[PDB]
Amino acid sequence: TYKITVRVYQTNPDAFFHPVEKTVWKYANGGTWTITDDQHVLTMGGSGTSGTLRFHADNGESFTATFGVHNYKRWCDIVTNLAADETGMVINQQYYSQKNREEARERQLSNYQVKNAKGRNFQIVYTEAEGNDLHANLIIG
Amino acid sequence: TYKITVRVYQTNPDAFFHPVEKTVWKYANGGTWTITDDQHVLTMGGSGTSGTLRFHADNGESFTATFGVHNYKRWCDIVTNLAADETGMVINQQYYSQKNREEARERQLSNYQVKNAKGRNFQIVYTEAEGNDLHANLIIG
Ligand SMILES: CC(=O)N[C@@H]1[C@@H](O)[C@H](O)[C@@H](CO)O[C@@H]1O
Ligand SMILES: CC(=O)N[C@@H]1[C@@H](O)[C@H](O)[C@@H](CO)O[C@@H]1O
Repeated sequence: TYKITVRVYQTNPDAFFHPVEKTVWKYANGGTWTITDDQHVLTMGGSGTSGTLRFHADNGESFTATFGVHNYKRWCDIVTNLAADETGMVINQQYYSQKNREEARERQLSNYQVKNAKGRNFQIVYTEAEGNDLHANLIIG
Repeated sequence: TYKITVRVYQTNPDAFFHPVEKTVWKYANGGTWTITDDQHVLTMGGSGTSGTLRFHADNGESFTATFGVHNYKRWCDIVTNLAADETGMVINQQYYSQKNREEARERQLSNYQVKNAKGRNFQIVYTEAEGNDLHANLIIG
């Protein structure tokens, strides 16, 4: 089993994001998104799968944060500027079919940040980046 | 916009189900799964999409409950006895690719029930079953 426990930090009162979708990819016997003490917990059956959280703000901004384990190490990626047909389940699957997404996954990043077209920054940092009980902060700018 | 507000009723203390995944299909400008007063709310950009909730009990049982709108009329379906590679996002997409699932959607049911292999009943009943503001009970036996 691998577990990724995500704490969401919102740093910027000019918006408020909330989770609108939580998906689990089918490899490695799948897994679950649960909630413990306000943290999003992705539990997976082994290495090689992942799960996507999609967040939406009132003003129409949105992003996906995806977390998983590739070759026994954590990975993460953020996709923003989402098209109206890019739901979380679309994004999640693309990590196993679309080359640019596959490559992002295979980099096994413990830390990644990117901005949307409005200039808002989004960041994932694993504070526990080793072993089977992984912990990450999702930091919204 | 179409909205489907879902109330979950668990009636049998021999199990406890909890939501482990919530997906939104890409058609009709997608949508969101939000929470209001312990109710799961699927808000969709128009007719022709859906979203899936997957529930797991710690005794191993699981199922998906899918809710959507097809040619302006609500639909629903439940899939039980899930394989370990049948996550909610796999199931949700099957309503637009796998014949038996497409047919279930096309039925435009205001209510649907099915039992799993252990004999547990699962039912969806739309108590507000017309118009753009739809309300459904998900009743676990
Ligand atoms: C602005 C934006 O969302 N860029 C994303 C990038 O962060 C991500 O690594 C990628 C591959 O999945 O596709 C996009 O380039
Ligand atoms: C036991 C069980 O899950 N049966 C289902 C049924 O509920 C359903 O509507 C369908 C089409 O999606 O697939 C399966 O036949």
